[PDB]
Amino acid sequence: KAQGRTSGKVPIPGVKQALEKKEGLFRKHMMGKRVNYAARSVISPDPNI
Amino acid sequence: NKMSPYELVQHKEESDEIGGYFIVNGIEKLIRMLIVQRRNHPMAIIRPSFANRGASYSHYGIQIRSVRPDQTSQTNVLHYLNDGQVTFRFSWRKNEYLVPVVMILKALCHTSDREIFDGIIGNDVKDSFLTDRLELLLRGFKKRYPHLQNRTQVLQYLGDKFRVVFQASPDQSDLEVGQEVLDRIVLVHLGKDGSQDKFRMLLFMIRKLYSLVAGECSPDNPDATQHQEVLLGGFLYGMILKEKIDEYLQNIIAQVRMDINRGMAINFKDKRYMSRVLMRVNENIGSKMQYFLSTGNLVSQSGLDLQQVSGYTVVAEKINFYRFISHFRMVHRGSFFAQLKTTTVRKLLPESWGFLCPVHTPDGSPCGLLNHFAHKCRISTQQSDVSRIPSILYSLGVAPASHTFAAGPSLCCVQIDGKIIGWVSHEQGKIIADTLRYWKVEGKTPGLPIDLEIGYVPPSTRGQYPGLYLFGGHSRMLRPVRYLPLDKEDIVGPFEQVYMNIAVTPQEIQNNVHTHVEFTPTNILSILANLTPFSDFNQSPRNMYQCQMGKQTMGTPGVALCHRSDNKLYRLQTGQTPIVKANLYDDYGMDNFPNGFNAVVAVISYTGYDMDDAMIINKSADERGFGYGT
Amino acid sequence: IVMTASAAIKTPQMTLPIWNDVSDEQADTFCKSISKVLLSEVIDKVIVTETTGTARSYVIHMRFFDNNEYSEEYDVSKEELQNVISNQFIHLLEAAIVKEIKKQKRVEANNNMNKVQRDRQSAIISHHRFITKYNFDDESGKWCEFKLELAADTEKLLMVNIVEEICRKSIIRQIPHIDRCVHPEPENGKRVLVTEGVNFQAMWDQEAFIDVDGITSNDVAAVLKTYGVEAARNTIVNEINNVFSRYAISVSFRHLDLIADMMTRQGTYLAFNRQGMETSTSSFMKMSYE
Amino acid sequence: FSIPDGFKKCKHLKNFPLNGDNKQQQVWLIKFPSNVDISKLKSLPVDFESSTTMTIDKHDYKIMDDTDNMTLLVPSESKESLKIASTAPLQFDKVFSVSETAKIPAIDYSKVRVP
Amino acid sequence: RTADFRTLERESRFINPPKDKSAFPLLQEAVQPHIGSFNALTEGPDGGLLNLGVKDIGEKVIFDGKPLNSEDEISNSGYLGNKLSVSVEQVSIAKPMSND
Amino acid sequence: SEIEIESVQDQPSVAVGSFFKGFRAPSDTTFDLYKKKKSEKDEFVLHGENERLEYEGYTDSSSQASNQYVVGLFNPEKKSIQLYKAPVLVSKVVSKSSKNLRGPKIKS
Amino acid sequence: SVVGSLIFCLDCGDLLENPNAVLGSNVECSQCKAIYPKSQFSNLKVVTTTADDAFPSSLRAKKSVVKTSLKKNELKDGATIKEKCPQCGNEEMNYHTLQLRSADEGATVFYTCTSCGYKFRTNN
Amino acid sequence: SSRHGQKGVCSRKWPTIDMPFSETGIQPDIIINPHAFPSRMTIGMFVESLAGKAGAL
Amino acid sequence: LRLTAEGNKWRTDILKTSVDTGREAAAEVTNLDKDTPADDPELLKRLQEILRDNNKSGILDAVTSSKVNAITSQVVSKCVPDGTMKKFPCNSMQAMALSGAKGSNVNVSQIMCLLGQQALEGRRVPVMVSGKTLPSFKPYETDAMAGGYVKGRFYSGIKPQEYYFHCMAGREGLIDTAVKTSRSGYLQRCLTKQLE
Amino acid sequence: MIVPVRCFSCGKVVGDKWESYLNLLQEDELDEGTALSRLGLKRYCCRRMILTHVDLIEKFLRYNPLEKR
Repeated sequence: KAQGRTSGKVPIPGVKQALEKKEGLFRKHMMGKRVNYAARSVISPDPNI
Repeated sequence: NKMSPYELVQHKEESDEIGGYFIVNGIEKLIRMLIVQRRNHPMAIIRPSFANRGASYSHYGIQIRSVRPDQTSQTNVLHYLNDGQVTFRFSWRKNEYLVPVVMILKALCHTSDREIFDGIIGNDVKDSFLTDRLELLLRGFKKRYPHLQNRTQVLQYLGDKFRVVFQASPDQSDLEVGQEVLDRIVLVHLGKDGSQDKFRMLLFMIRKLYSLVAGECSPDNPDATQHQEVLLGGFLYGMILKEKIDEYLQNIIAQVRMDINRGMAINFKDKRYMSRVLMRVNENIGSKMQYFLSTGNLVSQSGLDLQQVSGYTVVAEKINFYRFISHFRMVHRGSFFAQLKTTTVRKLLPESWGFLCPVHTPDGSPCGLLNHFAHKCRISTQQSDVSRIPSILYSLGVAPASHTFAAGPSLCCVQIDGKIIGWVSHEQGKIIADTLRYWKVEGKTPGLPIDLEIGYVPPSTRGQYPGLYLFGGHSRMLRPVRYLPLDKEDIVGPFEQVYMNIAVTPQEIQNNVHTHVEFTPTNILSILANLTPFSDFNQSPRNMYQCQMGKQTMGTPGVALCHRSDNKLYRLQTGQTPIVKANLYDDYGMDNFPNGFNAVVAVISYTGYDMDDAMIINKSADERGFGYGT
Repeated sequence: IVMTASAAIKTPQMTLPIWNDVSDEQADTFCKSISKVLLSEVIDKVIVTETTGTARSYVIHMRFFDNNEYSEEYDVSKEELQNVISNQFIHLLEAAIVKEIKKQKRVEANNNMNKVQRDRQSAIISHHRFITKYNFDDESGKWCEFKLELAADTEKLLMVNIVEEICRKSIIRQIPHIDRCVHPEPENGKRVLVTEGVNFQAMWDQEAFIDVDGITSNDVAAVLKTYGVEAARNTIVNEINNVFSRYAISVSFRHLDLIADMMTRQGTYLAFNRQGMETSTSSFMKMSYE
Repeated sequence: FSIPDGFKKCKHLKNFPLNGDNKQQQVWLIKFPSNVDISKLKSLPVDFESSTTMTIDKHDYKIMDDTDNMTLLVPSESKESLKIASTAPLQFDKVFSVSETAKIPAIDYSKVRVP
Repeated sequence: RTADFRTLERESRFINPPKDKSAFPLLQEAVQPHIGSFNALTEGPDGGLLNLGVKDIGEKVIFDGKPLNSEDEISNSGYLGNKLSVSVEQVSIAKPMSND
Repeated sequence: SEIEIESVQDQPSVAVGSFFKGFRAPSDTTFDLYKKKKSEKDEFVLHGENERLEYEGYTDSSSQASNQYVVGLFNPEKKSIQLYKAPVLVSKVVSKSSKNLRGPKIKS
Repeated sequence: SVVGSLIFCLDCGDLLENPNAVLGSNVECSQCKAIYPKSQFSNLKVVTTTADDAFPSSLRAKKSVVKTSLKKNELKDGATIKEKCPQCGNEEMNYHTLQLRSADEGATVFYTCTSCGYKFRTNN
Repeated sequence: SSRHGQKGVCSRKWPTIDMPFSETGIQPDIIINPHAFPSRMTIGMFVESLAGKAGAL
Repeated sequence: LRLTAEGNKWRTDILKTSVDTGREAAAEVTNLDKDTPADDPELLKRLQEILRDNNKSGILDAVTSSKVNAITSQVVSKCVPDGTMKKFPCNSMQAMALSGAKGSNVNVSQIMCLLGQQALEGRRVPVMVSGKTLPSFKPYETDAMAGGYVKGRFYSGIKPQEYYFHCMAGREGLIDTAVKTSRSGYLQRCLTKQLE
Repeated sequence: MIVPVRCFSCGKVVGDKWESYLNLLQEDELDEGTALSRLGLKRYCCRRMILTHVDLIEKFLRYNPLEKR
């Protein structure tokens, strides 16, 4: 909304831009989260399990 | 520079130290090569982005990329409007200036209206398509600009409107500024005081524009490896250095004017006022050149000819030696094209036979765009002597262009390096182009260099615009073949190659068709695509994926490693030479840098721990040091 | 289909089942009575002889094809060429000669006509701006002829490149919103005609040829507009299935019935987008989407 | 005027015997390289048509006829010594052209195509 | 076919690096578009591309805002002052040394 | 099918002009055939005038050192030509009444 | 000198104005002066035929020498490759492969019958 | 990886005790699955295999 | 991977019957007939017209790719199950493709018999302005091999001309993967939230 | 680098046959086939360890940072 300095790369995105993006708040920290008690690793084949 | 492999060892280098790169703050960087348009040759191109510019702009237009002798480029585009108006487009200081042609045609020399007529209508007087377009170009000037009766008055007008952005001083008159606009912008490969040659070429570019809108000519493909060259890494470094000293001479001038907008003290004959300015002028050019090699970002107040301002430089990598030597053969189409939605620039084409490798291109997103040069593909760095060629074409059947006035697709416009020199018939042009090649490879002619390419384009129905284009400049891709009479070596470029018959093996030479044969069929592959054993037995994506996987092996980067402090290196301990290997494995000296190790490999399903990718290493072989590295 | 729910499909079509008595020979005659014919498509050449003196004159001569070629390929009689060239074409050509004049201030020959051909010309001289002469081949339809005169005040004009653009704009006979009708190969015995463009109101008057109770488009916004919301629901499940069955992929109809019942839940054709989400209750589903 | 030095004016010329006849003197125009000297030759044996080949000093030529705008110029009388040769513009009559040729060798298809 | 591995030629080259032109000459030719192109900046005809380039961007001229107070004429108005024509007629790259 | 040559004059007998097509030059006025002198080299300069048409000419810097054009004089009952080394003069035609030029700047 | 609708000057080669578009019986050259007020020059006929790509049509395509259209069912594209049909009874079946992966997997074949036309795909 | 695009992960280090041996007494260093080859079509690996064996002999 | 000495002789005879096929489909599309010779100056006029038009060139490519693929499937129908050396209860390449273990019989036939037509953008090999498809070939060469037909196989190797055409079809399958890394990401996301 | 101590596949000690093999090829002027068979190498797993060895330690020892020049 604000023009201000109009030199480009506007700082302090403000409390709307903290909510609206692919990241925002509402898709990076509510609809998807990071979890405890989890692991990840490369998988390898086995016919004996 | 000129230093033995013994003395490269005594100065802490690898014995076959490769060179060809820069060291910038420890990081070991080089300049990517770019694929750009061929210099000094007009290209009849249709483009849908020409009607973007607004009203009555058609999809047609000639484009020439003219370079100066200091390898600095200036592109002129010659549009065709649907109203019969024909314009002229150029750039200056990131800004784009549209002008009529017959203000630029009439400022070059003293022109009548038959000289502009006969330049475009040599014969084809009775071609009613073409003489009607011409008086929307001769009446449309004389109606729109009715006060321009000679050359030294149209220079007044063209120097009046172009005074601010050309940044002239108030002592320069109107025609002195208007002569700069013709010296610095239109067709700059013909030099300054080359206006008699700049006039014949603009006539050639108007009729080629008119022969494209008549449908008589196929539109030249800018993405097809014959109408394009290679902007080298060192020539790009000198284009930006000329611009950096140009900002330097203007930052002196801007610093003097900040002293007369205050009025401190001025004597320009004084020794100590000169030193007083240059204390304050930033004269550290060499860190601005280091900033180019540090990030690749092209900063330019003018703006160069190129179409992007980022990613010109890359880091030379020593993850092995095959990754390192393949940076120096890598060429790139442009970063403008990886953003595109259409994947036709990525297509493998027959005009790259011998000049780009069909296999060696990276899998993924730069596929088709980041392809590598072939084996024996060389690039013209200096230009050869073209002073003696016009005196030889005159000894042959060429009629000189100063007193011929015979334009058209019905005749063969003989050019050298974009200078139109004369006119022949199409029957006589094929004989001139064949004797120039025979005189060339037999080195008894004093002035025909063997890297001169002889691009004869025979006439056809609605094909390419014909001609006898000869080239000798810089930045040209070249490769060797064998010329079948006299059996000598001939040097052939990609513009020649489209109309020449070049057999692959000597067992396929057929009577009265092939005039050339390849030396070896292996001269069309890369270096790394030619080390793959028995590659004519694999499927083609498996040869292409080897060129990706072969760069990423841990092998030997070098042997001077205790005198290096790179960020990370990968070194396999016990390499071996291969039993099964190509002959080029020895010529490129790959024994110095072993990539891998021989292994007893049993093609068997035995364990059950291996499907489609997975493999079984032997445990005791591993304990005995198999494939160990650090 | 699923996203954006467009009323402007790129290639809307219509599938027309033909009866039993109408053969493939009579269906090909029927496709030629629907597919549009431009006046461009019946011209062999246009010769424009420009002369000056007296008033700049402009003699436009049109070579058509043979009468037994364009009245076989296109089903356009030479009594239909007359009613397009005289009535429609010259008003379009004289609209563009004037419109250029605004920008401008900023073989064989035949004669000896009879009374029918004379007083037809007399109606055209009185009904156009700069015409003064006209003829037509009323024997064979191989040629037309009319001789415009403009003022001497006007300069050189590319008359051919105006005629090339107006001949490519003048329709001869177009049934509206339909460009072309084709006779494809009958799969599963279905003798159909496929029609590039949707107009159900036009194809209802062809009931001697077309089974009007079984015509089916792919434009769902048109089938919704004409045949209700339940027919639009059927058009969705057969146009998603045609996408998957073309790549030999099978999905169940239980999944395709559930999508067409979610799009047509308001009696309309709602997309899966931000705008079709507006008719929904939960605000956090809207906030968390976009 | 006032063109710089080097540019010397020529007060007298030689004579070109044309009268503007009517038999008539066929005026020609022929083209030669700097390899050949016309004074060191004496003959231009040319056929009725372009199917010609001369050999001077082991350099083979071919004398093309391209007869089917370059204006002739004759001495006025003696004073300024240039006027356009014309009866009322004017054209030449038979325009030949000599061009240097070279015998390209045929490919030796018994030695260059090895099985 | 017979394509030998050079096991007595390798060891005689690993121990003794050559004191003449390098073996493996095709490896020098693979960087000739880079090394040769940087060489054209300061070598070749017309003194290299850099000295040939500094005379295409030749002069940068300004004048004064101060007058001479000359004869009170149109020559007084036709006088801008005195004029720099600051130019660069030579650029030279020095091989890298060290200063202390 | 053979033709002998009587004379070849080094001295400038005849000239040749490359004017534009349809050039007339009414018969009242003559030309001036000059010559460039730098001790060995031969470059012709042309000039001529009347009340309107002032019109000079000059040779070419490429073709005259290489491609020589010769003017011949035949009659088929003679079986003979004589020749003259006749230069080809590239020429332009200016008018006196169109040599105006405006002020050197914007002047305002 | 008249070239079609263009008449050029006779001694300086400038372009004369359109003699019907000048004011009342007065033309002249403007480089030199070539006065012709009574407009000697006649009708200036330029006949211009359109180029035969200006009207693309299926009837012009039939006026070509080469074949510009394949027929309705007279190109069957090699209908005899042995493949065990899934549905009813066919031995022979057309195939078509296309590459999808990033040079780390091969390709996979499509299958369309010649007796029942059942579109089909096989993993291996 | 080999020089033919037959890359793959090391799925298991496998002891010589239960890895197949020959008439000559050679446990192979690397077992590759034969089910790699029908779709990859690296027959340059099938001729590198019998030409390296001839060259080592 | 090997055929027997009789089954190797079979495909040598059948591939010998493809030397006329490139002209027979050329002589058809031009609407000539009765086997005009290949260098006939009136055929070369007609082939040049086909090249300058994008529609007419696909008609030449669709007639010729339907005739050389007849010769392709005649070799495979004669040689793959029956003209081999080792057979199915010992042949692993056939057993891996019949069982559906890995690969198909298209892969077995390219190893053992021939690769076939290398089709590009649903057409044949692209061709220069000059009529040529490679600098090795004659301009407007009516041949199957000049249009990109491979009579070589992966068992005996492929020639340098047809090694170059097979690299063209290898790259158009990789630029499609370059434009296929996420096509349907926002379609599935927007379905899964209305129907959530 | 230096010749491996043991063969990778069989386990024969092979590290004592590199300076022997280079003198068999230099002074006896044998081919590589007989010189491997004289050294008691007769399994092709064990042949290639001496046959196909690069010995890059001779190129690494040229860079001694402890000795002057």
